[PDB]
Amino acid sequence: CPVPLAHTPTVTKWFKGITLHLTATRPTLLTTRKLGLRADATAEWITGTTS
Amino acid sequence: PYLGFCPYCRHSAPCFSPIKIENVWDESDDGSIRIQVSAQFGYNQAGTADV
Amino acid sequence: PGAFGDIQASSLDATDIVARTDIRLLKPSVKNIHVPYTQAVSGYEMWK
Amino acid sequence: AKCEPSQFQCTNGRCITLLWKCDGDEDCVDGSDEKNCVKKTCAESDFVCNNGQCVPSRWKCDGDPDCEDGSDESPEQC
Amino acid sequence: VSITSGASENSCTVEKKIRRKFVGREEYLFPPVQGKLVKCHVYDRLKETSA
Ligand SMILES: [Ca+2]
Ligand SMILES: [Ca+2]
Repeated sequence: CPVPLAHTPTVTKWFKGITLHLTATRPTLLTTRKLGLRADATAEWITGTTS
Repeated sequence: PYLGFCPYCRHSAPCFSPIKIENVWDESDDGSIRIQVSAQFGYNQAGTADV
Repeated sequence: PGAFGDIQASSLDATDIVARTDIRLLKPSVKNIHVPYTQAVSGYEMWK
Repeated sequence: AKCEPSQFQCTNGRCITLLWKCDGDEDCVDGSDEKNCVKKTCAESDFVCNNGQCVPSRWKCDGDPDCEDGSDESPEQC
Repeated sequence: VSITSGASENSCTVEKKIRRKFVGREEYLFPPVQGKLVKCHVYDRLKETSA
């Protein structure tokens, strides 16, 4: 099944952290996880544009 | 006129089509919408104006 | 990109319009000729 | 090799849509798109030479031979 | 499901939640003309196949 690719998110960088810039016309699943001992894993159904 | 490649066809899959919708504007407060389609309306086969 | 004024111009009938929509194009991967234009939805809409 | 479409790779060295093997179009550099599947040789736009060979229907009785039996130029058949 | 023959014109309905669904991680109204291909499942329209 063909599925869309949400616009490639722009990223901003800062001391020990980043800010993703997200732009999706429709509900798009975002997820992230750390590769450390803890997962700190999170997910969010981002909508529209946000950071 | 011409023929294009609209995302969804009569059948639920991509196809080439004479009535490929290009763009759609809905800025009018009336809720009406302008539709730009590959097919031409109001022109004769030879291109005579005929609504 | 995506902020107000993502596109700007001297006036509506000017040819010196600039922008920073962050438009990017992927490879035309599908069999049919198509251009995968993708971008931040207009900052004008976000501001609206 | 492992690839995202989960579908056959031909001598082109790329994974390709296996449904294109009977889409009516040869996509791989090899004539694989007609090797392993049932096909309508003639669409409603096409003329069946009486042997079952298929050519664009406009090729029938147009002036020159097309299929291996010449049905595309058969006077009686025109 | 219904018969519309005027005379034989009965019908039937059943309560069944049938919301739109979308394989992948992005909500999409229609399969996008372009994008990534992902493994999905569909009902094979070939009448001979056996479920
Ligand atoms: Ca093919
Ligand atoms: Ca001929």
